[PDB]
Amino acid sequence: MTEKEKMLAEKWYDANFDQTLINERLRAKVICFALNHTNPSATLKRKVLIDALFQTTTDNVSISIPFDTDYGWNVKLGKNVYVNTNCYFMDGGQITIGDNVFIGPNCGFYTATHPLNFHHRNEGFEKAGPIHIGSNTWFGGHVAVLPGVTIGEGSVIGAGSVVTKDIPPHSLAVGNPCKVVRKIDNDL
Amino acid sequence: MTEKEKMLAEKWYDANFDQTLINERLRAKVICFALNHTNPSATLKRKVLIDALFQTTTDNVSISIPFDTDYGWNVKLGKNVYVNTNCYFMDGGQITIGDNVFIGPNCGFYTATHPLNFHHRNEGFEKAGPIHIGSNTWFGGHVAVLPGVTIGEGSVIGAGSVVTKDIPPHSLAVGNPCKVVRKIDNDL
Amino acid sequence: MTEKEKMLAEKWYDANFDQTLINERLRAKVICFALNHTNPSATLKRKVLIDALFQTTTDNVSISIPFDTDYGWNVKLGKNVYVNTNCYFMDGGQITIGDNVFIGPNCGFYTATHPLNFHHRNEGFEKAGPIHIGSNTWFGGHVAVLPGVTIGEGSVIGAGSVVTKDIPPHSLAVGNPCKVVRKIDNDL
Amino acid sequence: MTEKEKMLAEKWYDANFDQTLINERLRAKVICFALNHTNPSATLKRKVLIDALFQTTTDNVSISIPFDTDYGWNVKLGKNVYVNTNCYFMDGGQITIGDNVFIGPNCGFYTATHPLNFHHRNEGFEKAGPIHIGSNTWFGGHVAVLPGVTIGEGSVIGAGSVVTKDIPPHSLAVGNPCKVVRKIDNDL
Amino acid sequence: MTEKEKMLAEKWYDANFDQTLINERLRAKVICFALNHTNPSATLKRKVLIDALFQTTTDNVSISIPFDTDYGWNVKLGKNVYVNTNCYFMDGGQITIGDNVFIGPNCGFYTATHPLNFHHRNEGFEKAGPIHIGSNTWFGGHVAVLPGVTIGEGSVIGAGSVVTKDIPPHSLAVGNPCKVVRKIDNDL
Amino acid sequence: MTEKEKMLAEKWYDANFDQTLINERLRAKVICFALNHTNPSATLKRKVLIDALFQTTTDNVSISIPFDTDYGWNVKLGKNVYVNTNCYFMDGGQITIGDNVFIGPNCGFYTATHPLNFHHRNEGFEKAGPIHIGSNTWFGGHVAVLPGVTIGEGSVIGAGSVVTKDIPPHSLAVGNPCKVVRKIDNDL
Amino acid sequence: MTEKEKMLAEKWYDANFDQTLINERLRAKVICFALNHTNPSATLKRKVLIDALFQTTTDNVSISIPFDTDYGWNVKLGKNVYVNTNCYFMDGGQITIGDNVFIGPNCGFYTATHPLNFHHRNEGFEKAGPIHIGSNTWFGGHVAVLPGVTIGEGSVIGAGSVVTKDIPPHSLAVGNPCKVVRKIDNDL
Amino acid sequence: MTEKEKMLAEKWYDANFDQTLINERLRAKVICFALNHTNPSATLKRKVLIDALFQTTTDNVSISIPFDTDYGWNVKLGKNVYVNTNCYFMDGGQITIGDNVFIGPNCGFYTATHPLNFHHRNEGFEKAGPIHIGSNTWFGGHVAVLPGVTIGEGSVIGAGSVVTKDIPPHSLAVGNPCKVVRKIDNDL
Amino acid sequence: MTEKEKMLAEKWYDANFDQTLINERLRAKVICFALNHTNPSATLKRKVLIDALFQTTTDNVSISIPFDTDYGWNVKLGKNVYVNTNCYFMDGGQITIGDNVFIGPNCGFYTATHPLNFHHRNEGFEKAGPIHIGSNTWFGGHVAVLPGVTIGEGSVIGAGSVVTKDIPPHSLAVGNPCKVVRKIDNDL
Amino acid sequence: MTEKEKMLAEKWYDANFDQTLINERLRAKVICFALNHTNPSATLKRKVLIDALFQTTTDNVSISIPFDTDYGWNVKLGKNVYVNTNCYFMDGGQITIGDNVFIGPNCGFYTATHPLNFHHRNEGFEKAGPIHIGSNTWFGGHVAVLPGVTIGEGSVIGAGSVVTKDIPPHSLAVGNPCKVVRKIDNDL
Repeated sequence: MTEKEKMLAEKWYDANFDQTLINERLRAKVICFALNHTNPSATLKRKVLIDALFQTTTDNVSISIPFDTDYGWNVKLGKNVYVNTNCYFMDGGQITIGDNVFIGPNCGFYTATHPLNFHHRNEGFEKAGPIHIGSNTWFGGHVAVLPGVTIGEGSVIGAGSVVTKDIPPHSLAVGNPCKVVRKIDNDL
Repeated sequence: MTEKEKMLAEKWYDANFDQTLINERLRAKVICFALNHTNPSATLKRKVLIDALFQTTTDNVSISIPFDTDYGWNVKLGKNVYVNTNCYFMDGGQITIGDNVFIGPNCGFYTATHPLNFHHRNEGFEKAGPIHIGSNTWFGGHVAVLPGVTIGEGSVIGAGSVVTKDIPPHSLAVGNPCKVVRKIDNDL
Repeated sequence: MTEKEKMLAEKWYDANFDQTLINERLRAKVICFALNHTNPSATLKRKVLIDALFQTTTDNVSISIPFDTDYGWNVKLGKNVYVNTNCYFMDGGQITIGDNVFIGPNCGFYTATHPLNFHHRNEGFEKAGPIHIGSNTWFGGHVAVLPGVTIGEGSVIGAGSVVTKDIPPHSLAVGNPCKVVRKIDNDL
Repeated sequence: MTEKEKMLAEKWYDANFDQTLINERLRAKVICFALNHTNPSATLKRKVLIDALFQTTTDNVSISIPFDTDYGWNVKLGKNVYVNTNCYFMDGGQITIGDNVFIGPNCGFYTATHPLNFHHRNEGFEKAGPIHIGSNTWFGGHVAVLPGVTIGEGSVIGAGSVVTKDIPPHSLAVGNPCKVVRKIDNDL
Repeated sequence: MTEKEKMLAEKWYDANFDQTLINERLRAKVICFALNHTNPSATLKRKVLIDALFQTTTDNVSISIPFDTDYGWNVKLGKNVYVNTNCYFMDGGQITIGDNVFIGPNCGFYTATHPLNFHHRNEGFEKAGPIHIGSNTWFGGHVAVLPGVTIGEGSVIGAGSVVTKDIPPHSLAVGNPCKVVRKIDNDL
Repeated sequence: MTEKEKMLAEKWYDANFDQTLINERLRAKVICFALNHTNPSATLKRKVLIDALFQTTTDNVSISIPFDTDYGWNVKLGKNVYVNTNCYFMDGGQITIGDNVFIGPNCGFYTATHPLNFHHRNEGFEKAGPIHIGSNTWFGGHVAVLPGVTIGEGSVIGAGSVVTKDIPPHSLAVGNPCKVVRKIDNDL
Repeated sequence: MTEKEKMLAEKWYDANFDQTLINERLRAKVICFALNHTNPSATLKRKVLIDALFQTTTDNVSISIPFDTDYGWNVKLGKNVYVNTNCYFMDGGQITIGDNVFIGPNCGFYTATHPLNFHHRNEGFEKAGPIHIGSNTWFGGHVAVLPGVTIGEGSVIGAGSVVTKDIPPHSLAVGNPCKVVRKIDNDL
Repeated sequence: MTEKEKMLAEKWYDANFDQTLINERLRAKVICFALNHTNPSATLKRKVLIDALFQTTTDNVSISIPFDTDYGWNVKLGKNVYVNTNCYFMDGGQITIGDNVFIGPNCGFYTATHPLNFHHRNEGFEKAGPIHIGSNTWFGGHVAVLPGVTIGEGSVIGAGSVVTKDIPPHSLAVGNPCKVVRKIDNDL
Repeated sequence: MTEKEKMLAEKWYDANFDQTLINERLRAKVICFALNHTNPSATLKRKVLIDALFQTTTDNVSISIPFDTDYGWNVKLGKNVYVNTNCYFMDGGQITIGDNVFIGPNCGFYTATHPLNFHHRNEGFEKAGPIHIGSNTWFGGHVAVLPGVTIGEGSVIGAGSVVTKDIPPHSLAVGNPCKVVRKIDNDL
Repeated sequence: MTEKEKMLAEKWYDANFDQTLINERLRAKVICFALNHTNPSATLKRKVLIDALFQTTTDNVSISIPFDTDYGWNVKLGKNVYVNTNCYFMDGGQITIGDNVFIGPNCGFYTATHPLNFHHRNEGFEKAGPIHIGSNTWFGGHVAVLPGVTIGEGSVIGAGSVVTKDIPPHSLAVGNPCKVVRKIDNDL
């Protein structure tokens, strides 16, 4: 297996020293750099860059600059996704985002796990844990989501939350560590 | 009422789809973009841009780049306001800042409330809750202040705090959620 | 004593109004600005800028843009130091980082203490508390480290932690405030 | 009193050598320079610059480049003010312009008086005489308005006029020196 | 009729709010802007721009920058037309210029008439009065020519003149208002 | 004699078609163009350009952009000469300016005479008439000075004046044509 | 149905006046423009642009500039596709290209059919006929392929051919109109 | 006669060495160069350039870049003329194009005839043969039209055709050499 | 033998994967790119680039942009060679061009032969067949010349020709495939 | 004979006023200027420029910027020629350099002789004396080589030498004037 294949299979992979992965990360860094230095009124250029980054034709995916991602193509997006300033989608592990998702400023979605043992970590090994973001969700600013976490559809994450564990659908959750407060009635 | 009028009246308003508001947000994004890409040694240009952003003649308002705001004109500033790197003044709801205020890096002042119900939220409705920052205050880095919050004059907010409720004057407060530790003696 | 000398001696110093310090901070801001606006594929230019910022010849110190520091020369680095996006090394107080250190995105290492009393603080006085980062350490994203803090070699700091007190070697620690969870076995 | 204060009080002030005034004039010159070198199709940038120059949020204030002003913030504007090419608002003395005002090309509104005695003039002293421009007015091209002059609402100033004395409302006036020709019936 | 058609027919037209006219004025402003920011030694580029502005292949039409016109295509030029610095051909009403014409600096040829009644004027109505400039003419600097004026072939207009009425051929005329002084003998 | 020699001798010369003169006019146009497109805060560059234009080391000659001159080297300047926006020193005929001279905006100093007879004028002949500006003088805006005119030391010229004839020293003069009003007492 | 849907269904569609299609064509024109003005040694940037144009992650798709396409996303590419200078993939109708395909310079793949009747054509209607290019094919320079044409795998098209009808697999074909010459033995 | 006059009279002319013609060709090359290097989304600039090239105010003349012409002013265009990529209008001999004309990519309209005898050809002589393109016509890609050719109104020219002889109205014609296939019924 | 040596010896060579050849092709692509993006009025720069491309000091070799070649140094040119727009000299096999040669627009001179068998072709093998162009020749636009072809001195190739076989001297030849029509009398 | 021919024949030639020579010197100055202002890490561009300057395909000719030459094409180079900073090859007279030659910084190779008599020299006459540099040579910094000088293969020239006379092979030579010290044994 290639290191990319191990990454996409939730296996330990040489994230730091594999050349194809370094190249793919460089591609995404370059696109982000371009995007982050494109005047917000250059609507067309921004759209092009976003589409190039995610390698898809986006439908109302609004990215407020700056933005960062590791691969870009490993971020699966729905329609009507609003990303506020300075978010980071660390997508070694696939980041799946549904439709109608509001992401606050300074949010970080982290899929990388390093070994706790420094000997293994120093060799550059990582293990990617996918993040699933349900449709119809809202994240306050300053939220961090850890590897392997699922946030259920219709849920609300309060500002400053550190989401270490799965959040059920239609739930209001806040804190460090993030804990469910109550359920939300999502009906007329 | 226009959507701007509803915003400034603490009423639900169509933040996402109203054209005048979109235009005003674009104006501020452009100014921020210019400022954020102006060499720190270009003192004059920076001063001009800051003044243009806040639509006022500032008196020792130091902004360490990058900086973000939604409207700019809805940030009311005193003299001697020191803003460290990567702050965001989300000012749908007026953000009032007193004199002699120290704002640490990565601070977010959020005035936007979204509906909890995804149906209403998906339509783009928001409600703005003003933030009042007293004079003679100090915020550590990584602080988030939520909508409608008042931080009393002479108070100190510890790094990483998530300010969900009002903080009385001359108080030291820290945590997520931010809680008063003790009162400060602000005398010679 | 000059204000620089007082700063480097853990004494109260006029951080805000001393001209040499203002000049040194401006030097570092300019270098950061250059670096932050250098295309990630311009490997050589980036290396040059990093070396200029830290006033040393770095050995595998990887800085993911953007980056900020106050002085740069007061950041002492080991080899194999990986700094992810949007970190800030507020280095009035020396920041010492060992070898083989992984720093997550949105981390802030803050060495500045301001007086609690607004009268003294408003005059611009600060006191610098050095930060010591042991070799073989890993910081998750969104971590804030406060002045005077030591993080022991071989330790792991969880995402979102606010490190207010010293962390012993070979320890896993998380939270706001950051507390030791368990010890790590760092052996084959 | 500062020299700015003397200027704004219709007193003799050191216009030429006072540093704050020199700085404020430089600010305005820089903004004008930017504006004058902004492509007319860059609608947004132009709007921003105009607003920055006058330190207000303009409402249909159209400025045909080039434009000049001394301070900018001392020009008080109504809505629907149309300024044709190469006008100069010399605003040491406040220039107040009403709503629905048409200003022809090559117009100069001069508020500065110098001493007649060269000894006093050579020292740089000036005295500012405000200009009041009523709403619903029209100026032909090549008009000069002298310090302290009031032009009444609903009035028309013919091309080439040199307005040395006050013009009553609803008047047609022309010449060097500018003299009333007749009254205008401003009714349906 | 379109507003352009009314303009070209000497009828009242909505000069200020008609989109085609706004677009044509913008076209000309852009060309002027380009021309005005083209180095005088870039002979070829200047020639191209002038030709584009007037929508004709000029024959020794020398334009000393800066220059302004409203439409450009409504300026009909002969050969050997020398235009000195900062002239404005306000050409809503056709401006016809003969061969061998010397135009001094700061000259304005104004074809726009506004209503005297502010109610009508505020709606943006104008009426265009063509200007006819005979061949073999010379204008001193600072001359303003009003709407509908004809200046006869072989005539000389003194600096500072305000030409309110028709000037017969082979005449020397000066003043505000411009009056014939004497006839010129234009023979060997 | 060369055409330059005839120009400097008050003789008829081929101003329009002589190559050396065309080249010298082009040199000055280029310098003016550079100056006019130099940011006002670029103090050093501006000083250099002004000095290059006038081919002298100026002493407090302040030029407010834009500025124009035909040759530049034929403008003889004293110290402390303040030139406001959009002036033109048409210097075929030497323009001599004393010390402590205030020149208002939109002033034109014209030394060129053309033949009245179009046959001679069309051939490009001109005759240069020097302008002498005494020390300790003040010109309002919109002033035109004609060829061969002398304005006496200590004199004041009102805005909009068209100076066709010599003005004695210590005189206040205004109008079109410019006429002496009274004498000025220039004593303590 | 939208006009895009009609296009992709081989139905008559308003190619010329539909806004979404105009926008998609503009997107592709912009990307091509960028690519065509990117230095050939900027390997990374070129790769990014190509991928953005075709909305896929290409595998050894080499594009020799200049290049043109109408939509880009309607070009389906295999691996190892070599496109020489100045090709045009007019892709209203899907253009499917296999693996190991050599495309000579100045080739045009045209999928658009216009009505023969000028009345219908003038309204902007078109009908898209897909082009299928088999794997292991080679096109000489100056080849035009018409709408709806299939070129079989392993086939060779001679320079200058005008391919009006389907070409069977493993065939050598040349001419205007393109006709099969012989079959190719594609074995060791 | 000038060489331009001989060109426009269908006479042999010194196309290669005449300076006025070289200059006119250079003018057009420069405009084409500008146009060809203008971003397709710069609608206004493109319109300006096209109009400058053809020395007319175009009505829905769409030029897909790149484009080339020899003189530009010798291309007479109707309204609604659609020119696809990389066309060349070699217009020594007038090229007249009607209304509602569709021109495919890579088309060349050649009006230049060279002498067959190399001695005469080497001297640079050419003879221009006008091309007439009827209204309501459609050209496929890769078409070449030779000097003196007339293509009748309502006709369709197949891709790759080499039009050596006149094509009657309402005709479908294809081939090298281009021959009529059938007549087109251009009725409802 | 190196792959370059095999290429220059008419042997099968690894055109696609040999690094020296890839580098030489990249050199030429870069020069072409520079040339193709050099303003036609930059005579000197163009001359320099052409000379650099062909690695010779050209004598009246006029290249109308754009232009392409594979190596450049393998194009041997005589004096007075006129190359119109968008030509491609695919020079793996030497392209020898005599004196006084007129090359029309969109001409392609192709020296590369690929294997017919896809297995061999897919490996990147090619065989170069030199093209010889006699002196005193003229090519119409849209001509393609195939590998190994010789076109005799004094010959004329009609527009759209596909030259598959050798053309004798002093011949008029046209068509696809190109066939001799008649001989030319090249005498006075 | 042309002046170039006289130059290349060791005859007196009008170096200063001959137009072809002035043009050739300008070509080389332009290339040097480009090279001298090309970033040293732009390996490809530098190689291209060097090759263009010397009009040859160099083999390991390393030029450390800045560099100067008069013609460039009159410098004949071997392989492995290392030129350190700020050298000048004044090549009116051919400069022949062998293989494996080390040239120190600030070296000047001067082939121009001027007449001693100022009358002849002032007319611009020069006589070119070729310089021959043997293979396997080494020049220290600050060396000047005079016209007509031959430096034998295997020789070493000490820093600061002024080489007025021929140096035999395998010799160590130093001084002003340069004199042989000893012979070098160039064997294993």
